[PDB]
Amino acid sequence: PQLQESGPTLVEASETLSLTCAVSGDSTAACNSFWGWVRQPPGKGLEWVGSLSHCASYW
Amino acid sequence: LTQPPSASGSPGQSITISCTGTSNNFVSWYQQHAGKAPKLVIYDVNKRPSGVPDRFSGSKSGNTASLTVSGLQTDDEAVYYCGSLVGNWDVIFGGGTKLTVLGQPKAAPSVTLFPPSSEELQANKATLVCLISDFYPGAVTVAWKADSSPVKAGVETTTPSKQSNNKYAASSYLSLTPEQWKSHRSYSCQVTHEGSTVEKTVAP
Amino acid sequence: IRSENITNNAKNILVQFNTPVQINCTRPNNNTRKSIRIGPGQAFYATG
Ligand SMILES: *[C@@H]1O[C@H](CO)[C@@H](O[C@@H]2O[C@H](CO)[C@@H](O[C@@H]3O[C@H](CO[C@H]4O[C@H](CO)[C@@H](O)[C@H](O[C@H]5O[C@H](CO)[C@@H](O)[C@H](O)[C@@H]5O)[C@@H]4O)[C@@H](O)[C@H](O[C@H]4O[C@H](CO)[C@@H](O)[C@H](O)[C@@H]4O[C@H]4O[C@H](CO)[C@@H](O)[C@H](O)[C@@H]4O[C@H]4O[C@H](CO)[C@@H](O)[C@H](O)[C@@H]4O)[C@@H]3O)[C@H](O)[C@H]2NC(C)=O)[C@H](O)[C@H]1NC(C)=O
Ligand SMILES: *[C@@H]1O[C@H](CO)[C@@H](O[C@@H]2O[C@H](CO)[C@@H](O[C@@H]3O[C@H](CO[C@H]4O[C@H](CO[C@H]5O[C@H](CO)[C@@H](O)[C@H](O)[C@@H]5O)[C@@H](O)[C@H](O[C@H]5O[C@H](CO)[C@@H](O)[C@H](O)[C@@H]5O)[C@@H]4O)[C@@H](O)[C@H](O[C@H]4O[C@H](CO)[C@@H](O)[C@H](O)[C@@H]4O[C@H]4O[C@H](CO)[C@@H](O)[C@H](O)[C@@H]4O)[C@@H]3O)[C@H](O)[C@H]2NC(C)=O)[C@H](O)[C@H]1NC(C)=O
Repeated sequence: PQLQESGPTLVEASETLSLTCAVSGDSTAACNSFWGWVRQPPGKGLEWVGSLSHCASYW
Repeated sequence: LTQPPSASGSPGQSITISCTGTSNNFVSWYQQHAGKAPKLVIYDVNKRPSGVPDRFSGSKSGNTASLTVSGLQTDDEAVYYCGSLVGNWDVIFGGGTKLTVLGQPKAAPSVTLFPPSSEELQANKATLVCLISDFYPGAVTVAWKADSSPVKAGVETTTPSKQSNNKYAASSYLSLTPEQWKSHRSYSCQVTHEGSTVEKTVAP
Repeated sequence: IRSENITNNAKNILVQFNTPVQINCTRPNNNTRKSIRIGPGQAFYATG
């Protein structure tokens, strides 16, 4: 299982930051775990961003 | 979540770092080496993951959660964060605990305070820099004062870094207006290391 | 209201509604099919 991040390392202010993760060794279809992001500002603590999953329920 | 800023120990000794604000059992701890990615060393409190030594143990008592590392070694030197689920599905992380297994010996910090220059005031800018170095452990808090009352504005402090002599060093940057610099005679810089504090003062 | 013999308690009583009643029945278990092979040619579907 390997997670490879990809996208622009340099973005201008007020613009739209876009990033894409490429998973290897596992399926995003799997309902065992959620997939999302966690960003760590330079010399600072860990902050939760968000996660989602297509594995749904009846509603 | 409240995690202690620093933690130290000798090789073979056992360290227990705490965390508070956890009302649930979803508490988990992480290990992040400097210049590397964080790794989960524990989950669901005490439970251990694959390829993780027995000496790492999670514990939670009341509203307080605790991690315990016995038999310290070089590779245990890193920043340790704790995290847990809260409410419905949101999750938060603590400030993290920095544990260092660096070599001896302990030492008091050293402060050198420099007032703004003559050329700098010409740019209509005033900046004072406190240089703190040669201290153990590698976590130190810095405070600023003007004449008497403390200064809460313009404070920029960064995480210390190890030097060639293995002693940590840090620098705090205070940026203000030249008006408040000439008005207030002396500016004090307080540096707190393991309870004891070291102060410096400069006046034009 | 319909009944074969009304005063008789041994006979069931059939009722016909005016307005339909909304009813929901769900299977709040999200399942998978094993489709195990007990051949030759036959395959049984187990509950995963
Ligand atoms: C219960 O548990 C179940 C698991 O046990 C779980 O099932 C999982 O559900 C998710 C969500 O639907 C599935 O992900 C989907 O994957 C689709 C492709 O699936 C194939 O490939 C997979 C990878 O190999 C296989 O795993 C998969 O096998 C499954 O199905 C088999 C039968 O076909 C079955 O035998 C297997 O056992 C297994 O169950 C299959 O071979 C993928 O196409 C799909 O994406 C669309 O659907 C999502 C919603 O379902 C949308 O959110 C998503 O955005 C996609 O919609 C867009 O694309 C479609 C075409 O790709 C269009 O038709 C749509 O209209 C839509 O397009 C519009 O929108 C776009 C933007 O969104 C836009 O760009 C377009 O232009 C257009 O405007 C989905 O990701 C997963 O595969 C399921 N299985 C597993 C094992 O995880 C289930 O969800 C749980 N809950 C319930 C209630 O059942
Ligand atoms: C559909 O379902 C309904 C109900 O859900 C079914 O209805 C049931 O039908 C049966 C018939 O098969 C009834 O049983 C029959 O009852 C009659 C009448 O009995 C009542 O009245 C008697 C007289 O009442 C008058 O007189 C007094 C005195 O002056 C006055 O005060 C009154 O106000 C009246 O004016 C009375 O004697 C009865 O009381 C006795 O019986 C009851 C019930 O058992 C007891 O509680 C009492 O304590 C008391 O003992 C009653 O109040 C009876 O006359 C029928 O008896 C015949 O059949 C018997 C077999 O069951 C048999 O042994 C008897 O000998 C008698 O047969 C006689 O009559 C025949 C006809 O003339 C002759 O051919 C025969 O040779 C013989 O001479 C019988 O008991 C049920 O009561 C009734 N259900 C209810 C709840 O009332 C219906 O059958 C179902 N149908 C279908 C198709 O599904």
